[PDB]
Amino acid sequence: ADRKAREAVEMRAQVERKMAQKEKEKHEEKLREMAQKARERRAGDGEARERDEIRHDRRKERQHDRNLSRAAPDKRSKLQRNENRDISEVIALGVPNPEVQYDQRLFNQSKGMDSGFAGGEDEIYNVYDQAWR
Amino acid sequence: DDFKGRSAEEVEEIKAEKEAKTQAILLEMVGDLPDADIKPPENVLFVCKLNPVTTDEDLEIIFSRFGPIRSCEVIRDWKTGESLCYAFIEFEKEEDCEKAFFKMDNVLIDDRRIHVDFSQSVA
Amino acid sequence: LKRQEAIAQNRRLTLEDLEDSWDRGIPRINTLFQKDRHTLAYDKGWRVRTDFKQYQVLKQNPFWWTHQRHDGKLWNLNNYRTDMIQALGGVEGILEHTLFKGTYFPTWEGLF
Amino acid sequence: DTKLLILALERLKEAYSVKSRLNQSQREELGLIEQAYDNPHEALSRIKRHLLTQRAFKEVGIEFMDLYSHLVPVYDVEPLEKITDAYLDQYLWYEADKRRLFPPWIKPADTE
Amino acid sequence: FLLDKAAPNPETKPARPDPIDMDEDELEM
Amino acid sequence: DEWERTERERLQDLEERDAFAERVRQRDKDRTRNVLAEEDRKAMVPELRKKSRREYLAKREREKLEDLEAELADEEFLFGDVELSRHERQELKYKRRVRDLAREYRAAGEQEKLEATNRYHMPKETRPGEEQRRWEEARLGAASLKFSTQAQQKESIQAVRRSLPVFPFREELLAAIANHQVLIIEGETGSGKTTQIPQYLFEEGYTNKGMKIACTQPRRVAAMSVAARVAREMGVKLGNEVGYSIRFEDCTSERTVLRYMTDGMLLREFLSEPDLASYSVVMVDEAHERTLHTDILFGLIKDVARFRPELKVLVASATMDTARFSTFFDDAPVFRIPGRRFPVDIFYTKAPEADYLEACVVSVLQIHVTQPPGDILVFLTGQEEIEAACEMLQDRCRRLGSKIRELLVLPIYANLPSDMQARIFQPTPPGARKVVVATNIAETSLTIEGIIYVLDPGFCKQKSYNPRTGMESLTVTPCSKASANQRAGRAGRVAAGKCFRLYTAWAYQHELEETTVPEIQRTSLGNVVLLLKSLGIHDLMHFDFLDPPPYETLLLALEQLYALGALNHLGELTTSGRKMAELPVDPMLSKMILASEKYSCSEEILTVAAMLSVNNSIFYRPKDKVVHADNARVNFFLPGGDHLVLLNVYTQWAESGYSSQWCYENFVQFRSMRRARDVREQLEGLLERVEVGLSSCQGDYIRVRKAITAGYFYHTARLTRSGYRTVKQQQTVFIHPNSSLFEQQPRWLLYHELVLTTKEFMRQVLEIESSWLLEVAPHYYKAKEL
Amino acid sequence: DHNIADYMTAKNNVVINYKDMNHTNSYGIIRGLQFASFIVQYYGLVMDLLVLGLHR
RNA sequence: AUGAUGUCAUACUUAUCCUGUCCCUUUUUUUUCCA
Repeated sequence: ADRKAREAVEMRAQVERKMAQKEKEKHEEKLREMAQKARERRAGDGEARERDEIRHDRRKERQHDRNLSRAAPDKRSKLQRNENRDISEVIALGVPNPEVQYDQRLFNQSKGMDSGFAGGEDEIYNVYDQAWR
Repeated sequence: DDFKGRSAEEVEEIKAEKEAKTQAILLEMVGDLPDADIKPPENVLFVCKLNPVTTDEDLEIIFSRFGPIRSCEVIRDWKTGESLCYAFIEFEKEEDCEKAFFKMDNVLIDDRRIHVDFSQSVA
Repeated sequence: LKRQEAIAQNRRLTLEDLEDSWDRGIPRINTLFQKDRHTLAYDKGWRVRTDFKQYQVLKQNPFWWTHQRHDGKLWNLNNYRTDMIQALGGVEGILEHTLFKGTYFPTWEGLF
Repeated sequence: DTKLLILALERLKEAYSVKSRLNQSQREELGLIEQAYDNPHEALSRIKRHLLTQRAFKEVGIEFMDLYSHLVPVYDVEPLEKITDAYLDQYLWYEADKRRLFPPWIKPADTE
Repeated sequence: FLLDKAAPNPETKPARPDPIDMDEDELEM
Repeated sequence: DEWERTERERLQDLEERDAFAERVRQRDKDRTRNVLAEEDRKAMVPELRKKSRREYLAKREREKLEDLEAELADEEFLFGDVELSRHERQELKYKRRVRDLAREYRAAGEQEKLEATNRYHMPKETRPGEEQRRWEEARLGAASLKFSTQAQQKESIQAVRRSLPVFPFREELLAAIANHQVLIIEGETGSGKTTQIPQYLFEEGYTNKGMKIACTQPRRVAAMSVAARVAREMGVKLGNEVGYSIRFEDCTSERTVLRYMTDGMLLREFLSEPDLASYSVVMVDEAHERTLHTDILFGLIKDVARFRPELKVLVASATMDTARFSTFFDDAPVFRIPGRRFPVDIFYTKAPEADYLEACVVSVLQIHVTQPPGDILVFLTGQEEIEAACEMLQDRCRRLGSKIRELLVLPIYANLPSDMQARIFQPTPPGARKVVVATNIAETSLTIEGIIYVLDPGFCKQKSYNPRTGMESLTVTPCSKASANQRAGRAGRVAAGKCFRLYTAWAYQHELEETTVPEIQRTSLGNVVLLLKSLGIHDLMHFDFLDPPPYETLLLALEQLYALGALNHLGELTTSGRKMAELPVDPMLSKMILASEKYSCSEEILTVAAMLSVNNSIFYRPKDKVVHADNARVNFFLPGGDHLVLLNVYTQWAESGYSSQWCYENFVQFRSMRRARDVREQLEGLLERVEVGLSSCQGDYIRVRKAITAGYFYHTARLTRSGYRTVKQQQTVFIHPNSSLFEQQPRWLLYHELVLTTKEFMRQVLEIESSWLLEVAPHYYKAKEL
Repeated sequence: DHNIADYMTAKNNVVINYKDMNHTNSYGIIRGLQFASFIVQYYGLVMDLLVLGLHR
């Protein structure tokens, strides 16, 4: 019975796997449609100068990235990525905002990991938990 | 199944078939090519690491050694005209493409060890 | 809701929103803030376990049903002592039944 | 692994809270618990070695707890294996609760 | 062992033999 | 002078380096022999097309990666504001939607991957810091019951500018420096000394002639801060014109007028440009810093100022060290800037103190309970003391409950987790008081506004190296006069503050030294001796010092560099000497890396080298998770020595894909790990220079231990039945408890550190063979001694 | 894992001893083990399924 | 007939001891054909 069940599990699994596979191929072909119509809706007065600026910045970007990749095998990876993580660095760069937290008078007023119920023993005086006076 | 249950070799080969298909559809996604992955004329070398001092003339000379060239096109920064430090070169034979490649790989011209690759250009 | 809005306001929940509701609720609110939240987040199935402890130890646990670290502390009997004293007569009515005055101790606040 | 081990060892200590007249064998168990509380990686190495290789164990003791209207059997296992079992217990209940083995009707649950 | 050819607890182990000089306590016992 | 012969030797070195690399290139092109039918081609042409296809797919989605990045990168600073037209707008929606389309078209594949491996697979017999939000829905799950203005920016900048203590002093001092080449500029904090002075000099036209203006700082991140604010004033991009260059971080381009750097960065610019020809101004900040590099650059630039008159030397500092400053720099005029924002009320204890820790405790107790609003800064010596302090304060917190209000105790030192360092920088929560227990690191480069009180125990952990025996002891020492002076001056920056000294006016005015021992005296100087031997100073005795070292320490230094072989039997540089000299680390490590080539343990020695670079802060050891940390540390403990333990930890971290939460889970400081990684790749960036070939020990830890042997043979100890005792000196050492062998106690041990804490100690030790010592140094280690 | 399953089920099969009587467990379950909660609740899960049916 | 050699435990001496391993401040350093 265990062999029979193992086989039936495996084959049902690959059945549904392939079905969902074809579902994703449909999804991505409609994404094909979406992308073609994206560039189509794209193709058809700060636009001229900001555009020369596009080619400006992107072109010296490709120049600097080319020659970075060239001088050191990847100093594009020595320069660009490592620039953008360390602490006092980010504090210096003015970067803004690089979960609930609350008052700490609350915490640690109580300490322990075991229930005070003695583990079933009863003969110890644990009725009140604050001295009388 | 059985597009997986044959090997690991051709499984990963079929994985390359897909990732190929998706990267193709992905370039057509971002809207570059009109026709979907026309297989490229094997008759051009994309030769990079080029020098901003080497122009279509000297490329034509040095790549005329191995075959009849059809043309020499260094893609231009349009409104500056200075070399992009890569190039395409267009032959007449596939035999010319391979005969130029298998000797011109990693070779020094103008104190730069340039690269030769076949043209994957769909342009 | 005060927590979510204190994320929205991104202010800090202060002791004033949580001292009216300090011993109320069933876990208990004073469990959120105990010392060992960090190694008690990994104790699962503790209720079944205290149930099955009856087949391992030769004694009977009258609180088989609960755990003080996980459930809070679900009773407080500190007014019982006070009102027991007021009903027996007060410390004076209570100590006239004793050998207190034969000790000549000046007053009963020092007894130990 | 150390959180699961700390929980196991605290649970095992909870028996001798009283620190009574106990015996030789509980003395020996407390010794094992303390030396595993000090050096928690020889402990865990032993534990996983056991879980991997051992399949013939020592003998268990039985005795009865007299509740005057029925009796309860109480089983007495040896210390080394009690530690291995306590850790296995914690690990199984933790994982079972994370993968959601038990549907919501199996009810001595930790939620109420 | 059979499964691998085809592929503590000290009660079970034999007894370490006697030394040349038996440690004093071994003798008084 | 000596500057010029140094220069001489340096340019000779540069041409020799160029020719050396050229010879290497031609050599290796010689060594690699470039040896470079119909159905043959008809067979392989399909296969070269296969690789063409595949590497083209990688390269193709790589250029899609390029423009993928580029669309959002360019549209960031153009679109959101400007009045632009049909074309580029259309292209914005295109790139937006189309990159989203690609993202979702790969997300589809990823989704199907994960949901198709999600399922049940019958078992097979075959022989981020939120566990207080994993414990906050457990309760809420248990407790549920259901059934232009940019012009305004610049005007504001200039308006505050006008209120600097140097802004009225503008033109008089500019003319002052126009007169005299050497200018002492004495000025206190906040004056604008670091920000406005280079702005002025930009305004003066000292930048024309293609010139630059150097501003050096003793600390990288302080350089970054100063640069950021000066660029903010400059209204430009920080990095093109106003730029900084420090280790691993270039933020300069060829527009650079104002180049900020560290003192070592300027030293290494003396590795590239001896006469500083493109810089018209070198502005050295807070030179009182007493840095090795500070007193090297002082002499070098003094010689430059003698040999380059139109060069501009401006060295500004905070304190009264201007006497000797001018004296060495031949009596420069001293331009006084008055800068001191707000008055500081400094109090003295009525008598001396006995247990100054409890005095600290009860002082902050009373200050908190009785004072009106305002933050608290309090100095202690360091980490152990500091957590004991916070222990005491939080104990009092617990005991006195709501009879007090919220006392956010915040400890701070250098090696504690960086998130918890950032912890203190939050603006104070209303109603609560913010009390920071600090080390003297918060004396300099940490400006936490709101501090209105500060208390000084009059002490500090000063290093003291008496070469006598090679003893480097971080000892307790009553703090300098200037030290306490600015420990007072750390306050007042926003309001009238107070500074309570734990000692009397008597002990202060009477028993106080002016300035801490100029480090050249106290420190061990191996790297700087090797460095001035790298520039070619043969006679290092009559060298232009400001404070000369004692002859003894340089004696033992030279004997050390000779012993490791960097000097010949008369004391000048070997080829090894110079190549090890370029490496910016002490020669111990550099010679061990030299040995890694011989033993074929390249990568391993690289990684160990990178590990000891930052080591002191690898492992976190919290008090609230002691046992989990001890165990996550005992996990890695491998046999052979803790150096290869560090090797293994880095191996496992890089194994993870350089993950932070890896180090979080395994109780390792990410800062140290990350910096060790970048320093390792920097050593690999110099790796071809020093002629090192990349090979691995192939799991042969014998080679790696022997390379460590060749590197640290001086750093060895042997068993004696009265404890562990040195090999050479036979003075008694002890085993660091944090050592991976601390109780294994080898007979023959190698070490790396030498301190004498409460007991004499050595850190990060390894078990050695004494035979490898004769294998390595038979001329220094002979058999008779082992 | 088959390793833990084998441990857990090879552990219920032990010798049970009172003053001088000894026998071997071979059939039922020893509830004085520490994972006996898990065995009891999982087996009871199988029986919940028999009583309700997989659909309900 | 008594040698030294010993990793032998036991016996014994000195009104011979009750006399015990814990944990580091600050911080800077030039880089080279990509393909």
